[PDB]
Amino acid sequence: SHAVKIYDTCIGCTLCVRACPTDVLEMVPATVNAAKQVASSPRVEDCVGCKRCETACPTDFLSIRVYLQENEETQYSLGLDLADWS
Amino acid sequence: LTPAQESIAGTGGPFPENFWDPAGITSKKSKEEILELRAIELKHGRVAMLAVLGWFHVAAGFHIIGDLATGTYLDNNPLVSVTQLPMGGMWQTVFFIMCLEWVSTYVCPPPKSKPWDILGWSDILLEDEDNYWNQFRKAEVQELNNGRLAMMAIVGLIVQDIFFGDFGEVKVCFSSQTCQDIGDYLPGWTGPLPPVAYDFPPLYPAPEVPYTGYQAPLKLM
Amino acid sequence: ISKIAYLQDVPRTILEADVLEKLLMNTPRDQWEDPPEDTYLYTLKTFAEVYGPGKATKMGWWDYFRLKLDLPPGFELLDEDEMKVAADYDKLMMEGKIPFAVPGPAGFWYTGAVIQWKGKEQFAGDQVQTLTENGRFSKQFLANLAFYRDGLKPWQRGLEIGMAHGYFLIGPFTSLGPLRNTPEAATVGLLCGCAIVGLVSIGGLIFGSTIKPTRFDKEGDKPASGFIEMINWHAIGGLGGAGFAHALITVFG
Amino acid sequence: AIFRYVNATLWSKAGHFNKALSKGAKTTTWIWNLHASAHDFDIQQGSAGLIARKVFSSGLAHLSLVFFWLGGMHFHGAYLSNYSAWLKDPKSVAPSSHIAYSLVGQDILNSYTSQYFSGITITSGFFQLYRSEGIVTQSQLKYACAASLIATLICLSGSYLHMQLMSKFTSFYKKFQSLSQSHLIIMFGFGSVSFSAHQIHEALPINSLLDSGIWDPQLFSAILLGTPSAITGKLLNPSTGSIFLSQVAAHHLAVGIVFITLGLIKWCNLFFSRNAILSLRLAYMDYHAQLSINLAVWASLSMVAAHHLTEIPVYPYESTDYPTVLCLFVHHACLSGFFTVASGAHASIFVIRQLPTSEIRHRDPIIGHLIWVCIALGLHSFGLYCHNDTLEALGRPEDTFCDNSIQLKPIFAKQFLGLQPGIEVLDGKIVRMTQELGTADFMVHHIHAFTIHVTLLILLKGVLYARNSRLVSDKLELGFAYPCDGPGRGGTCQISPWDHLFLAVFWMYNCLSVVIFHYFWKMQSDVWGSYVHHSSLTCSHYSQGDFSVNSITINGWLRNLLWSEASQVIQSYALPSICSYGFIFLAAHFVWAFSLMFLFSGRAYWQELIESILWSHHKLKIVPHIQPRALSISQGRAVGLTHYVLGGIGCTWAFIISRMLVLTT
Ligand code: CLA
Ligand SMILES: CC1=C(C#C/C(C)=C/C=C/C(C)=C/C=C/C=C(C)/C=C/C=C(C)/C=C/[C@@]23O[C@]2(C)C[C@@H](O)CC3(C)C)C(C)(C)C[C@H](O)C1
Ligand SMILES: CC1=C(/C=C/C(C)=C/C=C/C(C)=C/C=C/C=C(C)/C=C/C=C(C)/C=C/C2=C(C)CCCC2(C)C)C(C)(C)CCC1
Ligand SMILES: CC1=C(C/C=C(\C)CCC[C@H](C)CCC[C@H](C)CCCC(C)C)C(=O)c2ccccc2C1=O
Repeated sequence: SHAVKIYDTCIGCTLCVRACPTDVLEMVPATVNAAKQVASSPRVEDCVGCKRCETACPTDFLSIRVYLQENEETQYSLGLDLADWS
Repeated sequence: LTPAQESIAGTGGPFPENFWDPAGITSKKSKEEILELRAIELKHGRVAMLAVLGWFHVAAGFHIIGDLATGTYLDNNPLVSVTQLPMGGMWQTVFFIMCLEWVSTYVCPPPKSKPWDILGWSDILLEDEDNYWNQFRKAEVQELNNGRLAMMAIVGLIVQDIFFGDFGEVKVCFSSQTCQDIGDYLPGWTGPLPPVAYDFPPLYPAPEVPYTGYQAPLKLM
Repeated sequence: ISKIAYLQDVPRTILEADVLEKLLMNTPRDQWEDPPEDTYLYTLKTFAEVYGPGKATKMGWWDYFRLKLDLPPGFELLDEDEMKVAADYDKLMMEGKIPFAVPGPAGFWYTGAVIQWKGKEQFAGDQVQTLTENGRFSKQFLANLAFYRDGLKPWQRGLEIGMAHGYFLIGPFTSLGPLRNTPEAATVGLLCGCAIVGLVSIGGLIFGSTIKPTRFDKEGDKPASGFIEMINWHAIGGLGGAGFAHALITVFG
Repeated sequence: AIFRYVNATLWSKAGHFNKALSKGAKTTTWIWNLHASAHDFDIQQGSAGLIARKVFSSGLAHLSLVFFWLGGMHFHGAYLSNYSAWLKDPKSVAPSSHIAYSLVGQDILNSYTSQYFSGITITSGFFQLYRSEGIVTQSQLKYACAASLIATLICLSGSYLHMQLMSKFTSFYKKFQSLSQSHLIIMFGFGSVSFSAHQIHEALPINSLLDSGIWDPQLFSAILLGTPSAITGKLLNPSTGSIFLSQVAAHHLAVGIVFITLGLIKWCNLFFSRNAILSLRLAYMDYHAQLSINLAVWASLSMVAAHHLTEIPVYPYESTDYPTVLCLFVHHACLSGFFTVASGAHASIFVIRQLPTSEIRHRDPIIGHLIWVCIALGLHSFGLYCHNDTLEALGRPEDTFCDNSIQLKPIFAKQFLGLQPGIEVLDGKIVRMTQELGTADFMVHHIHAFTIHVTLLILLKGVLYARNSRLVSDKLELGFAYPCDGPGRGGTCQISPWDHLFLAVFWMYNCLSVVIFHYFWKMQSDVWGSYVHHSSLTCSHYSQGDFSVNSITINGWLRNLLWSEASQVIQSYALPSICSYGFIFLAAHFVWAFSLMFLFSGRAYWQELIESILWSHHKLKIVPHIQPRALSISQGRAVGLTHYVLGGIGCTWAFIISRMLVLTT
């Protein structure tokens, strides 16, 4: 699976969460920024690696980073449809 | 009609709704017998349609398997071509049709309710669908009428060939037959214009002595 | 309808009564109140609110010309039968039934049949019905193949399949091989066919050793034992069929 | 109707049409997007009425452009051409309405065409077209040019006017029944009848006089006079080597009558199977659906034109004008391919913007079987060539697929003309000769089928999987032209219908290049050439009939066609006639190679290089406020594709034209 990390530069605009195609991310309460919320990545097992969160991130450099891990590819991260590894 | 006869009603006669039976063969038959009669009729009709197709195809020439097998051009008359064909090909054809019949009658037998349903359409087909796009009765009646016409046609072709040596020669005029002339292409034609025996006279008389700036009407000649 | 102001007593010049009826029938009922901007009904509403009895009774020649240009004629709108046919088509497709058609030359013909496109599992794309695979004839044929036939031991399945495979495999090498013109063409083709049978049987043994299918296995038996038995007997049957074909060729020229 | 709203104020805004370009010129990507979306009237600010306005007015403006081009052609023929010398003696003088300057020694390009004329030999067949039309005077050509210019002005005025005449209520463009009926009865039926009238009344007397040898002004200013009862096409004009123009006029009269009859039966509703097409009628009332259908129709008609313009001779002396016939075939084949890929593109756009037809719901079997047929066709067809190569190299010709060895006879390729035995000749050239089909023709035709099927596979996959797929389920949300969906799910590069076209264009170009090479080599080897003396002639062909012996191997194609026949273009530098063709050969090679840059590289390398370069500009205080950017991914693909196709087409163009020009002169 890929690694989706969030950094404190986050401003809690929720655009990453809204752009998530498989609902990997969710906003959580925080005090670091004025919006009082920061995106989290609890369901990183479903991350496919499309980097749409990264596309939608406003900050100067991304407060959300998706690191691709081709060696640890799973069926959920590969979006397998015709074949099942479960 | 009768309860047994109704099993096929709507798929016969000139109009589909008729029941042509001057002999009254099906008057006393049971539903199973009527279904078997329809199966025989449809098998004969389909075989006759294919037979007419192949008969015309071989009568136009176009008999390549035979040509290559015999190393020579086989006679266009299909009945002569049968005898010209090698016994090898003849027995191969008989064996292939025998295998088809065996598979269709023992390995994949049609249902007892629809003995003519060779391809098993009555497992995904919905004949009793009240949609407009449900002209399966039209398709069935077209099949039956074409098959009956083909049965009569093939029997007539064979009888005429046996009697007067006439096999209903086809004048396809493109590949096996090299038609050199317009008369060959269209009977009775000898020129660009149609062969009408009427000389179209002028609707109005012309001036015997012309004048400057006349521009007399052109002639198609 | 009477409740619509602009549809009341529309002058014949602006739009004929029959064409107006056809346009209303074609248009959805809910759109009569306030049709979308790009519709004939919207144009008719806009111009009937301005022209007609109790309003401007004259128009410039060019304005009237443009109005007649951009209003619909009778033959442009669908007929009752056409609308019924389209509605039936859409209803069939949404219900999961397909008015059967086969592609032809740069098109497709309608065979006049309605089939059940959706299978038992509605959301399963594997189960969509087709005559090729889901017809009675196809079901019976596939079920009666040696791989599937009921009451067959794995050795029987493999033997029959191999007989067929070797018997047809010897021929290509015999007829089109490098030594096809030599007196040993048939024997060399038999050797090549036996080699092909052996290679495919080795591949099948690899398949049964790696994936280990267990559909042919007896109860309380090692996994893939039935499959391996079937593959070994396929090798045997391929040898036998290749030999039989070679013998027939040799004996009957 | 209100023309007070057309002002030049918007001319300087440069992006008003697209709302996404409101933040003008923050980067060079803005410039590129402006150009890319200039003519995408659907996504531009406005309404559906405005979209229709723009579509129709742009069509009229392009009509005016084409009329201007035709008028320029007529003017060049009238004033800058040797049409007089060609008309009096077509064989000796090559057509040339093209003259070059003497700027830098560029006068070398002009070549000897006549005693008093030097220029560039044209290959468009315009001289033959004029001769068929009966244009034999500079005054006639001048008035044709004047008519073309007047038509250009009229079309320009029509576009400008219709930009405002059509309002939001305008609906005449949605009257498909009226449109089709008018086009079928007037544009086609009446048009064909009127052109038959023109031929009968003007071209037939002039052409008959020209064939006889009469050049008298009074005569230049009795149908079927010379045509025998022989079927049309079975007897060519002995003095011109083309179908009788009276037969052509009768053809046009018959075609016009048939079109009028079809229109009238449609008017009377005689056609009955409306329901079979009602689904398409409801679905495909869209700009892009109609554009795709029309593009495919015109592509197929262009291919048929390419074949018929050569196989069936109808223009005077075009049969013996070998460069003309070759160039016409190649040009129309290329247009066929381009318009077919265009039809695929706009089918994909229609699927994206509108609801698709129900054949998309079993798309997996369709594309799966197309994939299988493509694989099997390619394997067999190309592996026959590879087998021939390997066996011939090993030294076993008896094992190869050829007429002498194992032979694949095209049994189905049967005659239909029923021509008489022999060939037709005209002044030391073979105007018409039967093409004899064998193993080489079988193999090349199956190669053609393979390439056509693979191009169709790419286009159909793009069309059917445009809305969604197993990989990505929101491709509809992504749109039509996007680079990818991300590196995820393994990588979603080029999943868009735009990229499917970007690949189908490569495959169409490959198919058309093979078709061009086949036509060129087959015609040179087995059809074209001269003859040496009931009389029997030994025919000396330009390629010496080597197609049937050498075309069976890829090495034969490489040696006897490319290397052997590139002698003219490769050795064209000193020759005044074709030095330009040699230089264009070289430059097209350069451009094709340069395209690989964009086809292989990626955006990020160039963006980083641009930033490193911009460091120095910032250091020296050269700050471009339209910040430089690397070309987008889709733009890089488009640029690479354009340069690739242009370079390949230029190489083929120069090679074939140089060969033909040198051989015929
Ligand atoms: C294999 C032949 C065959 C068979 C089994 C059937 C069977 C049937 N037809 Mg018939 N039919 C046939 C051929 C056949 N048809 C042909 C060729 C035609 C065209 C004339 C028709 C036209 C026709 C119509 C219009 C209708 C039927 C209908 C029927 C059904 C009820 C009537 C009946 O009892 O028919 C039984 C038929 C027979 C037992 C055939 C007897 C043939 C006799 C013995 C004469 C054969 C001689 C022939 C001319 C060949 C001579 C060759 C020689 C000179 C060398 C029944 C299922 C009705 C139906 O489906 O209603 C719903 C109906 O309306 N058929
Ligand atoms: C229905 C009805 C009635 C009736 C009736 C009638 C008139 C019935 C008639 C039935 C009829 C006439 C049925 C023909 C079948 C023909 C077949 C199967 C042909 C096969 C043809 C074949 C297999 C052809 C083969 C080949 O040609 C091929 C393809 C190419 C050639 O190279 C080689 C050969 C020659 C080998 C009555 C009597 C009034 C009573 C009742 O009241 C109502
Ligand atoms: C679709 C189609 C088709 C197809 C076909 C096919 C596909 C076939 C197949 C065929 C085949 C594929 C066959 C085979 C056969 C086989 C055989 C017949 C075998 C036999 C064998 C044997 C007999 C053996 C024996 C043995 C053994 C086993 C071992 C020991 C030794 C011995 C020798 C004893 C056709 C063409 C018709 C056409 C139409 C369509
Ligand atoms: C080279 C390259 C670049 C860099 C190329 C750029 C920025 C193009 C430069 C544009 C110039 C400024 C346009 C002006 C036109 C030429 C300078 C004209 C030269 C004409 C000669 C005859 C002199 C990309 O950005 C790129 C992006 C994605 C895939 C591949 C590539 C790619 O291959």
